[PDB]
Amino acid sequence: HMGAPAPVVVCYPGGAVNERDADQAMDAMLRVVERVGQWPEKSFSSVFTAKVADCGKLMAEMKPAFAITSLALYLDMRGQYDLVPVVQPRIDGRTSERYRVVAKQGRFHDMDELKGRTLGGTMLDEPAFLGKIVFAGKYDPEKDFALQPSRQAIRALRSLDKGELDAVVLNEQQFAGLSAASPVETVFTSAEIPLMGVVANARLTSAQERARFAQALETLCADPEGRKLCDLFGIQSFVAVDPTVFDPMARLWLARN
Ligand SMILES: [Cl-]
Repeated sequence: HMGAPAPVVVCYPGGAVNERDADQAMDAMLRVVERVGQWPEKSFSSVFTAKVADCGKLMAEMKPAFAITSLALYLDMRGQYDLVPVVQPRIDGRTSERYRVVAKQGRFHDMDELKGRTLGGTMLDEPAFLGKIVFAGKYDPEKDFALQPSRQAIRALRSLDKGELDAVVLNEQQFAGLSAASPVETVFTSAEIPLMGVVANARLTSAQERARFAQALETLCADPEGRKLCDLFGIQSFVAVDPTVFDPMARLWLARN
């Protein structure tokens, strides 16, 4: 890098935070990581994309030591870039989340009854996570359902209310915001799915370098500036982890019908 900041690739799948404020927040996060980890300022810089399709190019080009990706991107790229976890976020005491399929009250009693019906949600653009992980490989979403992707869970839930959609797959945060019309009910709750945090290329980092970054993130949410960043994303803390935390997901990821 010859004195330039080292790149940290951030593949932001999307979320409650708009792209521009999420990108700014990554820069702010790195400034806190540097302070709490006692790096000189501008040791790192964020290379940000909200496009899943560009994540791979950014990884190959920037050759980053550290990155932030979705679980699906990690599982797909882990072998090529010898990726290992650095930290997971803890949210509401848990390092995992559950997805809920909701539908108008009384219409459907199980997912099998939604076969051939139309599904909405914000995580439908990349349906291998929906099929292999959320549904534990019991359904092939593109074959068994009509996936109507949405960019905002509000849009999907409006369509459900109208009757333009039969059910909506919701994250924890989206399921919490439901209250804020037609009666609805949860038709399906996923198993616990681990949360992604930061990862590292183990061919480009030492174990001790990963540990320093991890420890910095473990203390980030206590910092005056870091606290506001963890609030923005609803994060309780970050926790350092070994690779086995995602081994159960790797088993689901390999399964095919
Ligand atoms: Cl996920």
